[PDB]
Amino acid sequence: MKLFAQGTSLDLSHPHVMGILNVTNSLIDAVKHANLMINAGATIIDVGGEEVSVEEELQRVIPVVEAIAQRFEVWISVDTSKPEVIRESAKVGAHIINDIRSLSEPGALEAAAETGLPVCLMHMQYDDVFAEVNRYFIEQIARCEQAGIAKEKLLLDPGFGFGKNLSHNYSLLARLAEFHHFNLPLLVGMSRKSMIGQLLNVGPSERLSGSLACAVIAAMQGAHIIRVHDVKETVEAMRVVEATLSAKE
Amino acid sequence: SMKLFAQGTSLDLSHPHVMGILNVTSLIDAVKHANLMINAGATIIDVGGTRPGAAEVSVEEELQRVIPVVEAIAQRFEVWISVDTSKPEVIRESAKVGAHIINDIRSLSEPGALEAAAETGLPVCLMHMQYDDVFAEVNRYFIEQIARCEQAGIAKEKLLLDPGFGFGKNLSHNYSLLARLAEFHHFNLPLLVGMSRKSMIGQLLNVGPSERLSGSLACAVIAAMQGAHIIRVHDVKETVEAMRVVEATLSA
Ligand SMILES: C[C@H](C(=O)O)c1n[nH]c2nc(N)[nH]c(=O)c2c1=O
Ligand SMILES: C[C@H](C(=O)O)c1n[nH]c2nc(N)[nH]c(=O)c2c1=O
Repeated sequence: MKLFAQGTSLDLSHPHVMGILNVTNSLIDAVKHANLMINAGATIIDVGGEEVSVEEELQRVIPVVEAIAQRFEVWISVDTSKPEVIRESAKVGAHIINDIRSLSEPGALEAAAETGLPVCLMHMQYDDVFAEVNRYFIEQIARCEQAGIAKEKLLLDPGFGFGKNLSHNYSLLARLAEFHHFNLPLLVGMSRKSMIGQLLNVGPSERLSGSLACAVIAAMQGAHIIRVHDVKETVEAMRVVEATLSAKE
Repeated sequence: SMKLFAQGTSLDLSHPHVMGILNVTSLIDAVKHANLMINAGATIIDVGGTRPGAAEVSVEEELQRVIPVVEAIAQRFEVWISVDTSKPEVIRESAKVGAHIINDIRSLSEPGALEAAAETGLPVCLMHMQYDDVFAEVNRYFIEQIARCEQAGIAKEKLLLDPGFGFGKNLSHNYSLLARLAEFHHFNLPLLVGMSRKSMIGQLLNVGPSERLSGSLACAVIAAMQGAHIIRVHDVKETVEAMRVVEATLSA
C-alpha cells in the first residue's frame, strides 16, 4: 500500500511521523523549523496557516512549500481547504492535499481532482461515534469517487479533537483498526490535544507523554500517518513499535 | 478482576500499576525517592540492594541495606512494597517488616529461597532468564516454576509471571516476547514486566542510558494495552501519564 505524488512514492508499509509547520523572518523561521523536523526523522511536513482570506493564505503557505520542495526530498502536506491553494500548491511540488474540512469549500473538491494528488479526509461535524465516523467515511469516499479522484488516492482521519468530548475521542482511538476495512491509509493527529490535556492536567507544553502513548496506540493498530509537534520523540517510539509488529507472524 | 492479597491488604490488578525502582545501593535519601515516586503515581515500590557483573553483596550487607528501608516506608506510606532480592534471610526478615511482594529475579532458585518464600504467605514474582521459539521456552519455564512453587507451600493465586526483558536476550528475542505477551494471560496469572531503559531500547536507538525515555514509554504502552498488570520503571511521572491514556482507551 503506497501513495504516489509528484513522481515520487510514499511507502505506507511502516508508520510515518508527520510534523506540524503552522506558518501563522517568517519564511526563514519556517525553513529552519522544517530542517529540524526532517533531521528528527519526519517523513512528511504539514504546512498551513489557518478565517483568513485566500490571498493572505497563498501569501504565507505557497513560498514555504516551494523552498521545501527545492531543498529536501521530504514529502510535503498542505493543510488548507481553499481551491486556489490546492491548485497552486500542487503546481509547486506538494504531495498531499490535507483538508480538515474534507473538500467541502466551493470548488475545493474539483480543484483537488484537478491535481491528481492524494487527499486526506477528516471527520468533523446517537452516541455511536464509530458508526457516525464510519458512515461519514462511507459518504465522503463516494462523494470523491463521483468527482473522479480514485479511492486509492484517499486517506482517512477520524477527527480527533474539534467537537468531540473525552468519551467519543477515546472510543475512536479504541476502534481505530476497525477503519482498516477500507484498505485506505489512516492519518491521525492527537499530539497535545485536549484528550491529553484534560486527562493529565498540564499546560500545553507538557503533554509529551500522553501524546507519545496516543501515537503508539494508533500505530500498534496500523495507523500510517501520525501528526505531531514533538517529532524526535515520536520517531524514536515509532522505531520500537515497528520492531514489535515485525516480531509478529 | 484479579486482585493480589498480602499483609492484610489488597491490590486492584484491573487497571495497570506503575512500579518504581528504589536502588538503595542514604536512608533519608531512600525515603525521599520513595515519596516522589508515590506522588508521581507509583502504586508499588521495588527496594533494591541484581545487575549483571555488579558487586556481589553479602547477606549481612543486604539486610543492612534493604531491611531498614522497607521499615521506613511501611510506617510512613500506605504504598505496596516489593523487595528485589534473591536471599532467604532477606525474604523472611522483610516479610516481618511489612513487605508485600517478593521479587526474586532468580525465581526462588537459591538454597532455601523457595522455603523462605513459603514461610511468608506473600506473592512471589517469577522471572525467566538464562532455537525453536523464545515464547515456547519462556512458557515452558512458567509451566515449570509454577509447579515447583505449588508443590512448595504457595498457591497459584499468589504467583506473578514475568518474561525476561534484558538479561542477555537479543533484540528480536526481546521484541518477540513483547509481541506475544498477552498470550501469557492464558495462565490466568498477573503479568509484571520491566523494560525501562533496557538494551532493547539501547540497541535499537544507538543512544545512551539517559535518553531512552520515549522508547521506554512505548514499551510500557504496548505492554499495558496487552494487559500487563504491573510495569517497573525509573521514570514514573512519565509512565503514569502514559498509563492514564492507556486506561482511557481500554475503558471507553
Ligand atoms: C488546528 C489543529 C492543530 O494543529 O492542533 C489541526 N490542524 N490540521 C489537522 N489535520 C489533520 N489531518 N488532522 C488533525 O487532527 C488536524 C488538527 O488537529
Ligand atoms: C536493570 C536490571 C538489569 O537488567 O540488569 C534489572 N534489575 N531488577 C529487575 N527486576 C524485575 N522484576 N524485572 C527486571 O527486568 C529487572 C531488571 O531489569
